Amino acid sequence: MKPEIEQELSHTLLTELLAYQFASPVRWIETQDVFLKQHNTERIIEIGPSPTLAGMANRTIKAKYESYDAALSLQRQVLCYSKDAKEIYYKP
Amino acid sequence: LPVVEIELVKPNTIQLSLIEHRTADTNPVALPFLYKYNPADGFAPILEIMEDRNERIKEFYWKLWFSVPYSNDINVEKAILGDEITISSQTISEFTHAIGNKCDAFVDRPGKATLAPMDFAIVIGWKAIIKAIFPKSVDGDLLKLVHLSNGYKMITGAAPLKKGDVVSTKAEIKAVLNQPSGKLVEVVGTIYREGKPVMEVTSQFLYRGEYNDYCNTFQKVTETPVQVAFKSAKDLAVLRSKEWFHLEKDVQFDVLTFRCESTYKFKSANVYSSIKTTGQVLLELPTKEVIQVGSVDYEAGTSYGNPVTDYLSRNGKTIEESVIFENAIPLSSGEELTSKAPGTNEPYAIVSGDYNPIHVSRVFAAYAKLPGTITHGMYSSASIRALVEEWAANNVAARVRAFKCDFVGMVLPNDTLQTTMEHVGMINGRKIIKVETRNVETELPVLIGEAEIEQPTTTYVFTGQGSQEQGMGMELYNSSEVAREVWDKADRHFVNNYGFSILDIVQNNPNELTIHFGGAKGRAIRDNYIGMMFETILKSEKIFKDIDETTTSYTFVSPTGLLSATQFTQPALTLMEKAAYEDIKSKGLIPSDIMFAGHSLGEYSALSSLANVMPIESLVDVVFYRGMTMQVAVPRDELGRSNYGMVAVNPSRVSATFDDSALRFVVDEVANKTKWLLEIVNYNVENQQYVAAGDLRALDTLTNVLNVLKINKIDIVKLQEQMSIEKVKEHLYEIVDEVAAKSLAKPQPIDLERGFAVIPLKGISVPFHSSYLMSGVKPFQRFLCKKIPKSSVKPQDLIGKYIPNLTAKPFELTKEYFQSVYDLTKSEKIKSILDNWEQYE
Amino acid sequence: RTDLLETADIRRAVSIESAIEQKVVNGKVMVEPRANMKFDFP
Repeated sequence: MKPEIEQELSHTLLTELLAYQFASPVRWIETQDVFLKQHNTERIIEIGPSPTLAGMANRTIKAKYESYDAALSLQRQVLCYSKDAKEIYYKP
Repeated sequence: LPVVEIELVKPNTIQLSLIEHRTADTNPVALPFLYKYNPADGFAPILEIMEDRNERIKEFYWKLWFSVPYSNDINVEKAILGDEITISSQTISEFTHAIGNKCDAFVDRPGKATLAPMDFAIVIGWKAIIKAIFPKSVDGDLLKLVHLSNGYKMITGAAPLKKGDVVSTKAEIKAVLNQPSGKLVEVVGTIYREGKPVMEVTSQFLYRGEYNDYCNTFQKVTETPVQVAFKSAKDLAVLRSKEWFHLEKDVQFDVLTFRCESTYKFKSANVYSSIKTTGQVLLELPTKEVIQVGSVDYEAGTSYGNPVTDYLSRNGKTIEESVIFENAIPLSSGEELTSKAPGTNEPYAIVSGDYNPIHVSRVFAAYAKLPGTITHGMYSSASIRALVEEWAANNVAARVRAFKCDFVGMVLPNDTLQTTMEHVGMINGRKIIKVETRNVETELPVLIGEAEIEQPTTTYVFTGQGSQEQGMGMELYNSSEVAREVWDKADRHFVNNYGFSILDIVQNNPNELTIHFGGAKGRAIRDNYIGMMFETILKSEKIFKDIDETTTSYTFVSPTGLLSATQFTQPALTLMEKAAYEDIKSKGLIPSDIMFAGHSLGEYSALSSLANVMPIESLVDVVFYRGMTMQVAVPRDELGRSNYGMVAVNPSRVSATFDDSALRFVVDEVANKTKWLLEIVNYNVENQQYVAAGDLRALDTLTNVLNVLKINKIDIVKLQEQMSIEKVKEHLYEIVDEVAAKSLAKPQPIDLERGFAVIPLKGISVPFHSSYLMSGVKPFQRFLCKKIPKSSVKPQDLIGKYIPNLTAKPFELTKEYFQSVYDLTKSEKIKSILDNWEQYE
Repeated sequence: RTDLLETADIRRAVSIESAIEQKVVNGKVMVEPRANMKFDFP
């Protein structure tokens, strides 16, 4: 793929995504599947004033990926900028 | 077998031939040392023939190492091409057992792609790298050769070496110097796989002695990129005065970055025969990207220094990509980190191909005057990088990256060494770790080095609306300079263009805020407010219908605070997230291959923070614009109250049987039966959280329907099992009709009552992520197209790393992905792109 | 005034940096007066 055509298609797709996402229903289930199972992400970072997404990611991995994490030996570390800033910046 | 053979080859000539049998072909090879015997003077009856001494030692070392015919007629500035070698499990096994690496990634297992250690890079490239010190123009005593430092550097996006890889090596000599201690030689060996670089191996060698051949010395220094900002025309004039500055543009304000490399040539120790400094002059764009706007080109003959580097150091600031955090963290500095040098150096010599006799032969070490058959410095490096790969990583081969190491001391066989490493800093998401090894018996550093290991696979998720709080991000605003920059740029744009301070709103959260339109700046701000339009389907109703040419002010109204307002909440939250992420970037905690996503507004914040698709000013402008657009999207009452809202429900709290499918079915059947908007907007954590939006009548209807299910203990799936789908519809329609007849009584606006499973999301009146806003989405698409510049959209920051809120799959530029987007949007532009895709590619 | 200052200061800065560049590329002592006390007979 040429860089110019790739940039064209990426711009069009990004614009369509941002346009249609605020009216289409948010599919956070597949996003959680992506960043928990497909990518096997041992570290989750959430940035915000409060941990609204960190908590629900925590209970998602608890309800769905507990045995998965056990068997694969995945030590998930869910971190929020509000509370776990020391872990974010590696300042124990 | 014979290791020394002494004879009188001719009268007054004693050959001391040092034999070596640990060779490549197993044939013995001699190192002659001719000695004039002088009967005339008995004080010094032996005179060493220094003649061809170094050439003879080089021939012997060449027979030992190389494979290649003896030919020292190699240009020092040329590139050495190594032999093509295919990686084999047997070779990795031998190498790992030699250096003591027990990592799982390098042991053959079923159903696993056995990998090879990065220390195998020196084995692959030993021929090319060590061929660099042989040429005549780099002359010295190879027996006095000292390996000063060695290091590896993986290329970004390049996977580690693995079994079956057919790999070639290229080697170049970066610098040859004459220092008081001896002659320095710098070699860089690039590892090529399938025609692409896989990594680089840096090596430094010292030829101890005195050398005056300055004509053969050179240096290629990659000068660090220096940042300079122009706050006045004086800087512009000073730079334009420089003959080496090739820019051709106006740079008032602006910030340049000089990615420069300097090539040197020496005539003496302190005077440079020539200097050639050239570089890319990049300019920082509003999107934080750096684009080459010019070049540095400086050439000089006899010179005493580098004026380009001198001026840049004095006037600019070094970027310093490596970032050291507050306090070094011990990283298993202790007894368990002890590494023991091998009893013999034969296995490492055999596997690596480095047959230097000072490691294996006692006679050659004694001649070289070094203390015994010391272990390979490369063995030490690999053995301690095994400790790094074991402890700093988790036997994870993805973490093997740039590993610098310096052989400061010396290690004997059967030597116990107390390695110590601590996480000290960070570089572009990789964890910089000092590695220091000191022998236990004497406690002197023998190895000192740096290691770069990737953080665990990370995704930077970004928060959506509802979490806003007063004074959010302030502590970081006071502490971190980059957070100051983000917040100040945003705030100053806000005051200049809309006439209010987002920092003031966040800090104070004023109940009322009056924007005044006096003076020319007031007229410009009023013009911005007037030009703000809500386009829909094509209607063009204005957001601020009560602002016109004759109005002197406009007042924002909130019940308790304006920070809760959509137009000020969204920029404030986007900005706190952007500032936190930018401070994190300044600290270098962003792995290159991160993932990222975000919840509603968090998506825009994430894209700005990671992909940098927009500048801070444009980001805040668009989020403010769409916040006001969402404010005017819903017809409000006389007191700014609409008939729309959001409620977060829990099927598990309704009952264990009630699932996402049951909640959905109830939602669509309520909407269809009552002819009112009601949909599930957010599909959060399964069976625990689901946000729904619609007409407030329908939201209350859903509340009471789920309450009825909670109390009566009736399961939709059970009904589906025990009667036909039509009868299930009829039952749920009976429930919905009862509740709808009740909802008719509830007058507008309806204050929702917290149910068993449903909780109202207070402070929200827009039903967003619903079919309601599809009318505004298309004009919002046009707005996004104009406000997101095409050149600023970098796919490399998105492909396989961006999980869009719409599709919830890794972002990809493929026909399948575009087809999914059409499946979710019904967009004809996507179909034009899909149909033309074959021509596009 | 600003034209004159923006000329003088840029000339001074260019001179300073040219001097520094020359110093990088290339790597009088006054007499200290002291008292000559005489009596100065006629």
